[PDB]
Amino acid sequence: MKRTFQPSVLKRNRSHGFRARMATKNGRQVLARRRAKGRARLTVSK
Amino acid sequence: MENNSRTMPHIRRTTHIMKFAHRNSFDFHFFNAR
Amino acid sequence: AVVKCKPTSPGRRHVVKVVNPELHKGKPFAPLLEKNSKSGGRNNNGRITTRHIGGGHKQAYRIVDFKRNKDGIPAVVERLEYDPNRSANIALVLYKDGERRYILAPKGLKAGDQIQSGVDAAIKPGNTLPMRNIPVGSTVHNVEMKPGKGGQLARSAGTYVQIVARDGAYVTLRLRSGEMRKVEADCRATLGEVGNAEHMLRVLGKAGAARWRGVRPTVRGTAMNPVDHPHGGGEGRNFGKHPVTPWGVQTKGKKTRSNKRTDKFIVRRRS
RNA sequence: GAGGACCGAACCGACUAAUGUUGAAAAAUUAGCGGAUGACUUGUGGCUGGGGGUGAAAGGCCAAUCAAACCGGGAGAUAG
RNA sequence: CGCCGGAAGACCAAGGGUUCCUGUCCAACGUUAAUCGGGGCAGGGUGAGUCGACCCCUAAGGCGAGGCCGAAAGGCGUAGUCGAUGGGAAACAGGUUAAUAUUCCUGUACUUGGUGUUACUGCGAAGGGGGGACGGAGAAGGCUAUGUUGGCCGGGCGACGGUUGUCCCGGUUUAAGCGUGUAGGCUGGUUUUCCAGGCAAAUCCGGAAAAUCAAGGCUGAGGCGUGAUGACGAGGCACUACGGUGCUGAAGCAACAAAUGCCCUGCUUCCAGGAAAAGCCUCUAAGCAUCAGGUAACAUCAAAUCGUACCCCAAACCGACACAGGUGGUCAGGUAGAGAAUACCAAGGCGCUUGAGAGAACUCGGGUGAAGGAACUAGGCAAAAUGGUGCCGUAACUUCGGGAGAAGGCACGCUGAUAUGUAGGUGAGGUCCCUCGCGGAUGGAGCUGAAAUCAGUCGAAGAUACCAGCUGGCUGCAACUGUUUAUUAAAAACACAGCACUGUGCAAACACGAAAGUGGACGUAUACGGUGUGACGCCUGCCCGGUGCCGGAAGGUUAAUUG
RNA sequence: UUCCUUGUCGGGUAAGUUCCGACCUGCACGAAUGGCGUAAUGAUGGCCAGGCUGUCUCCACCCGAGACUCAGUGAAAUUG
RNA sequence: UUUAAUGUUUGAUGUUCUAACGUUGACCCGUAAUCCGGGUUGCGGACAGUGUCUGGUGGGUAGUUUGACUGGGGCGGUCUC
RNA sequence: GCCCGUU
RNA sequence: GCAUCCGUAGCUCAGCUGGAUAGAGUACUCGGCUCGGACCGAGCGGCGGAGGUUCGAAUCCUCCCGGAUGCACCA
Ligand SMILES: NCCC[C@H](N)C(=O)O
Ligand SMILES: [K+]
Ligand SMILES: [K+]
Ligand SMILES: [K+]
Ligand SMILES: [K+]
Ligand SMILES: [K+]
Ligand SMILES: [K+]
Ligand SMILES: [K+]
Ligand SMILES: [K+]
Ligand SMILES: [K+]
Ligand SMILES: [K+]
Ligand SMILES: [K+]
Ligand SMILES: [K+]
Ligand SMILES: [K+]
Ligand SMILES: [K+]
Ligand SMILES: [K+]
Ligand SMILES: [K+]
Ligand SMILES: [K+]
Ligand SMILES: [K+]
Ligand SMILES: [K+]
Ligand SMILES: [K+]
Ligand SMILES: [K+]
Ligand SMILES: [K+]
Ligand SMILES: [K+]
Ligand SMILES: [K+]
Ligand SMILES: [K+]
Ligand SMILES: [K+]
Ligand SMILES: [K+]
Ligand SMILES: [K+]
Ligand SMILES: [K+]
Ligand SMILES: [K+]
Ligand SMILES: [K+]
Ligand SMILES: [K+]
Ligand SMILES: [Mg+2]
Ligand SMILES: [Mg+2]
Ligand SMILES: [Mg+2]
Ligand SMILES: [Mg+2]
Ligand SMILES: [Mg+2]
Ligand SMILES: [Mg+2]
Ligand SMILES: [Mg+2]
Ligand SMILES: [Mg+2]
Ligand SMILES: [Mg+2]
Ligand SMILES: [Mg+2]
Ligand SMILES: [Mg+2]
Ligand SMILES: [Mg+2]
Ligand SMILES: [Mg+2]
Ligand SMILES: [Mg+2]
Ligand SMILES: [Mg+2]
Ligand SMILES: [Mg+2]
Ligand SMILES: [Mg+2]
Ligand SMILES: [Mg+2]
Ligand SMILES: [Mg+2]
Ligand SMILES: [Mg+2]
Ligand SMILES: [Mg+2]
Ligand SMILES: [Mg+2]
Ligand SMILES: [Mg+2]
Ligand SMILES: [Mg+2]
Ligand SMILES: [Mg+2]
Ligand SMILES: [Mg+2]
Ligand SMILES: [Mg+2]
Ligand SMILES: [Mg+2]
Ligand SMILES: [Mg+2]
Ligand SMILES: [Mg+2]
Ligand SMILES: [Mg+2]
Ligand SMILES: [Mg+2]
Ligand SMILES: [Mg+2]
Ligand SMILES: [Mg+2]
Ligand SMILES: [Mg+2]
Ligand SMILES: [Mg+2]
Ligand SMILES: [Mg+2]
Ligand SMILES: [Mg+2]
Ligand SMILES: [Mg+2]
Ligand SMILES: [Mg+2]
Ligand SMILES: [Mg+2]
Ligand SMILES: [Mg+2]
Ligand SMILES: [Mg+2]
Ligand SMILES: [Mg+2]
Ligand SMILES: [Mg+2]
Ligand SMILES: [Mg+2]
Ligand SMILES: [Mg+2]
Ligand SMILES: [Mg+2]
Ligand SMILES: [Mg+2]
Ligand SMILES: [Mg+2]
Ligand SMILES: [Mg+2]
Ligand SMILES: [Mg+2]
Ligand SMILES: [Mg+2]
Ligand SMILES: [Mg+2]
Ligand SMILES: [Mg+2]
Ligand SMILES: [Mg+2]
Ligand SMILES: [Mg+2]
Ligand SMILES: [Mg+2]
Ligand SMILES: [Mg+2]
Ligand SMILES: [Mg+2]
Ligand SMILES: [Mg+2]
Ligand SMILES: [Mg+2]
Ligand SMILES: [Mg+2]
Ligand SMILES: [Mg+2]
Ligand SMILES: [Mg+2]
Ligand SMILES: [Mg+2]
Ligand SMILES: [Mg+2]
Ligand SMILES: [Mg+2]
Ligand SMILES: [Mg+2]
Ligand SMILES: [Mg+2]
Ligand SMILES: [Mg+2]
Ligand SMILES: [Mg+2]
Ligand SMILES: [Mg+2]
Ligand SMILES: [Mg+2]
Ligand SMILES: [Mg+2]
Ligand SMILES: [Mg+2]
Ligand SMILES: [Mg+2]
Ligand SMILES: [Mg+2]
Ligand SMILES: [Mg+2]
Ligand SMILES: [Mg+2]
Ligand SMILES: [Mg+2]
Ligand SMILES: [Mg+2]
Ligand SMILES: [Mg+2]
Ligand SMILES: [Mg+2]
Ligand SMILES: [Mg+2]
Ligand SMILES: [Mg+2]
Ligand SMILES: [Mg+2]
Repeated sequence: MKRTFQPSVLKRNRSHGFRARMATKNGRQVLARRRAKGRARLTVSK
Repeated sequence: MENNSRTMPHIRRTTHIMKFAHRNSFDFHFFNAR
Repeated sequence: AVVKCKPTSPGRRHVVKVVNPELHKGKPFAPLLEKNSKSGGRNNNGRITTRHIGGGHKQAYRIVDFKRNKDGIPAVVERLEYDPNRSANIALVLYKDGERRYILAPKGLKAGDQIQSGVDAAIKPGNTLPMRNIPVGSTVHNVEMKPGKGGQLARSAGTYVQIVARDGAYVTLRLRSGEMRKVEADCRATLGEVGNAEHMLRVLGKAGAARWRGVRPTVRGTAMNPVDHPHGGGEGRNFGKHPVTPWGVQTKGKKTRSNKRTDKFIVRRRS
């Protein structure tokens, strides 16, 4: 049957992409936490 | 949720398997000690 | 003309429709139209702030002249049109200089009739003039409350306002609800009643007719759980409570007017 | 040539029975069944955020989780 | 040999990302073996002015200089600026690779800009106006895609009786563009004068007046001509690594039937009254005036960048799997049929990645059954049965619509005749007229073709398969169509049209918001909110002591404050 | 909605705790948290009849897919 | 106890006024702008509205409580002398 | 003001 | 089965004056008005049983009987 993950690249980048994270202060603290942990992928981008 | 299982990483909610009252074949007439 | 449908189906058995053949079968006047998109009852926070709103037919807004301040110039009535935005019908008028405007259509007004606003206009239905030059006892509609602001009272189909007294800089109006109210005498009004007075004689007949107007279904509070409404709960049909709103305020009797700056304009409240 | 009209495929749904129940499947299959121009159905995008939303109201649904989601923290809460 | 064929065929979007093609390998992966593979390794493969993105323009909505508001963080919003699922210039046919093609090649086209020359000329916007520009349902006419038959052309003379014919098989294809302007649709045309309107102006739009003409203009499928002395072409001939390659090539017409596609963003009708902005056309202001600019012809130049392989109802996407699940759009052949149902087929694609035997109980999915026919069981659960078209016929009750397909019954194949194929549909030639052409009248060849009657005939059975209502009687509840516990409950529950009470005079009540503000509503008491009841018919009685709400103000009691 | 209760009487059956009609002794109906009716409608609750049948008396045989044997691959719950 | 007179002075109610304050009335400008601000004017007007303090109401929302004994709990009874 | 009945 | 409240004149109901004294309406009886009602005037008529406290009980105890009300739940 129909499952929960239905992929769409435009809706992916608009919801959790890099400019979406940089637009609010709470999204910028997500990127600071992921840089502090040292992650190889910061956002869900291309 | 069971979020770090190494034996079964594909599944997080598993009590539909072994808990008898959560299986799809559970009937409430099994609970007749009432 | 009030038409009863024949019961060829259970959704048609009770339908009563109002049919006016004098309306304009055709497209509306395009330079007086504007886009009017729907809300769903939601404000700029995105929350529902008025319930039971949603869906319905797409509608274009018609710019209706509520001010009637193009004075001294006469206007002929071209045709009567349908307006989906109000219960009243509207009329397209043509002024002598070539200007076209929508006005509210008053009772007994046909195509070819001659209207004129202004302080020197005549006392006949359709004309707009300040209430200091309307005789006491006349039947008016589209009444201003502030001078120059535009008509705000008695706009709905079949409604009117009686001028009961003029003493001073004020006139006393008998409103449609039965309220006596003081409005100042330099405010404008239009002579006559509003047309389409059998608008209240129609019967929708079925549930889908109310959904065509953008009215969503009402759930009774006594049909809910106590977490949802004060009336909720019960093992069977139980009420036991004093009737309240979804936010706990007593309905069925309790007055909610709280406005201390307009109380000096209200002579008598409705009863 | 009207209709929340009629019969009936696509399409939407889920009333009955059998199978399956370490399944082919964490809810299906087979045979029948209901709606099928409408209060219908569907694609793409958008809005509403947790004592909050949304609800033709079943405590239903809010990412296989809901009489208060999930993640991190107070936190080694407390446990006659 | 079997299966699908409104897909299990073909082409895409979304999503995936090399799974595509060629060579090579078989450890692991593949529910078995594997020489094979969507597996390992290596190499190759995606070619655009016209397709799409980007781009210009906006919807919902987002962000938002100043601004308004908020302990801080921030919230809302103006001017703006983003945002497609919508609007906006232009290409077709044929050929070719192992793998790309409307992109390469061949043939024939089209669009928008820049620059230059010549000829002529009031050009100019952040402004005005037009246009773009829009619903549901229904009906009819004209067409095409496509199909069938005939004619034509090429081939055949049959493994077993017959088959030189009223015989059999195959082919009979051709685009954009350019030219013509038809079926159909809409609308009167032209000139002059004037004006409280279109934020100023206007020769444009709107309004008024007068004269004159009986016609004009706009839109538009298809057809026809050209494109095309070409291309393609059944086959034949010549080589070959037997995969394929090279050359030549006949006919290439007519009739009938016919769409859910086109004319049609039309027409008719209804109420629930049906986006926006730019490109486009036009008007003028500031302004410039032998300038600049505008219009036409000709020449020349430019049209960048990114995507393009492959899968896409699936073994490549979402489901942990090569998982009986889920997934939007486009194309729509034949015979029978009302049909996109169903049965059998075409083009095309497949036999679902363990097999071989045996023929016990029992389980699953089916077939048939003596006599009886619900005796079974909580309960006719499940099965069995009914089933089509035409005609005859049809009760109580009723809100006069219904009930009703009530119930029940009769006919049904094939052959011949009526009639060498009828009624109807289509309509060539010939003739006549003019408006001389895509015209009208007459005319009927040819093609297509029901339904009925009479007579005969075969079978147990003619709606023969697939497909395809069981019917009737009494009663509870809910008026009805709808909605709901995704995964044990579809209902008598919820909703509903209708009814009533109550609040609400507009800066409305009320709701979301420390606020600003927003919804209610660009609505105004025939309106909006809340509550209860629930179509319709007949009705809805008595009680205000209690609790609540509304009204009252005399008296009693009574806060901060004052002292 | 009625505990006593399978109340009593009538109908239907050879036989009816259910059904239909009536009576009133309403444990404990009742008028818009509506009363009583009601044509049409319902995958709604109850009851009866005709047709039909492996539902049953009471099972028998047959066609396929497993079960069984051979070859290859090769699990699970549980367990002092 | 009871009143009037002169001199001096608050509270109440009422009536006008405008100048604080309101304006989701009109017009002009910033300005290519239904925001906002400034200006002119009209209507309200010391009212309304807001801050501090204060009485009432307040399951709208929150934090909690709701005993033990007991031939099982509940119900009943009991709890000290 | 009220003032029933009579096998 | 448990709990709570009631038994008073022929009938329906007061009286707990905290223990020292029983009443009302209606019925019935007698007399009058007119034949009978209605009406008027007078009268008559007794603490559910059985023990106990008490100087003394309808009243307070204990048991019994009768009549009502509520409860008898989770399995
Ligand atoms: N939202 C879906 C997450 C699926 C995950 N593997 C699970 O078993 O929950
Ligand atoms: K409702
Ligand atoms: K309930
Ligand atoms: K129809
Ligand atoms: K939609
Ligand atoms: K929460
Ligand atoms: K989740
Ligand atoms: K191998
Ligand atoms: K496998
Ligand atoms: K698009
Ligand atoms: K322009
Ligand atoms: K326009
Ligand atoms: K004009
Ligand atoms: K390609
Ligand atoms: K065997
Ligand atoms: K049928
Ligand atoms: K009813
Ligand atoms: K249902
Ligand atoms: K429900
Ligand atoms: K109302
Ligand atoms: K609005
Ligand atoms: K009362
Ligand atoms: K009261
Ligand atoms: K009262
Ligand atoms: K009852
Ligand atoms: K009998
Ligand atoms: K009987
Ligand atoms: K049903
Ligand atoms: K029924
Ligand atoms: K002012
Ligand atoms: K105040
Ligand atoms: K004990
Ligand atoms: K015990
Ligand atoms: Mg509402
Ligand atoms: Mg309602
Ligand atoms: Mg409920
Ligand atoms: Mg509550
Ligand atoms: Mg109840
Ligand atoms: Mg229908
Ligand atoms: Mg559903
Ligand atoms: Mg089902
Ligand atoms: Mg099915
Ligand atoms: Mg049906
Ligand atoms: Mg149907
Ligand atoms: Mg169906
Ligand atoms: Mg609809
Ligand atoms: Mg979507
Ligand atoms: Mg519940
Ligand atoms: Mg999850
Ligand atoms: Mg869930
Ligand atoms: Mg909680
Ligand atoms: Mg701590
Ligand atoms: Mg711990
Ligand atoms: Mg087949
Ligand atoms: Mg690879
Ligand atoms: Mg390959
Ligand atoms: Mg292997
Ligand atoms: Mg392959
Ligand atoms: Mg490979
Ligand atoms: Mg590889
Ligand atoms: Mg483009
Ligand atoms: Mg903003
Ligand atoms: Mg701070
Ligand atoms: Mg833009
Ligand atoms: Mg390819
Ligand atoms: Mg324009
Ligand atoms: Mg064509
Ligand atoms: Mg030849
Ligand atoms: Mg020949
Ligand atoms: Mg032979
Ligand atoms: Mg614009
Ligand atoms: Mg996949
Ligand atoms: Mg998968
Ligand atoms: Mg996974
Ligand atoms: Mg997953
Ligand atoms: Mg497989
Ligand atoms: Mg699959
Ligand atoms: Mg689908
Ligand atoms: Mg089919
Ligand atoms: Mg084939
Ligand atoms: Mg067998
Ligand atoms: Mg038999
Ligand atoms: Mg036989
Ligand atoms: Mg037999
Ligand atoms: Mg039986
Ligand atoms: Mg039996
Ligand atoms: Mg059945
Ligand atoms: Mg009958
Ligand atoms: Mg009839
Ligand atoms: Mg009839
Ligand atoms: Mg019939
Ligand atoms: Mg015959
Ligand atoms: Mg019953
Ligand atoms: Mg219903
Ligand atoms: Mg239904
Ligand atoms: Mg459930
Ligand atoms: Mg369920
Ligand atoms: Mg569930
Ligand atoms: Mg079920
Ligand atoms: Mg169900
Ligand atoms: Mg309301
Ligand atoms: Mg109800
Ligand atoms: Mg009061
Ligand atoms: Mg009986
Ligand atoms: Mg009965
Ligand atoms: Mg009731
Ligand atoms: Mg009741
Ligand atoms: Mg009542
Ligand atoms: Mg009531
Ligand atoms: Mg009834
Ligand atoms: Mg075996
Ligand atoms: Mg083996
Ligand atoms: Mg004042
Ligand atoms: Mg609480
Ligand atoms: Mg605590
Ligand atoms: Mg205890
Ligand atoms: Mg006990
Ligand atoms: Mg008598
Ligand atoms: Mg006598
Ligand atoms: Mg005694």
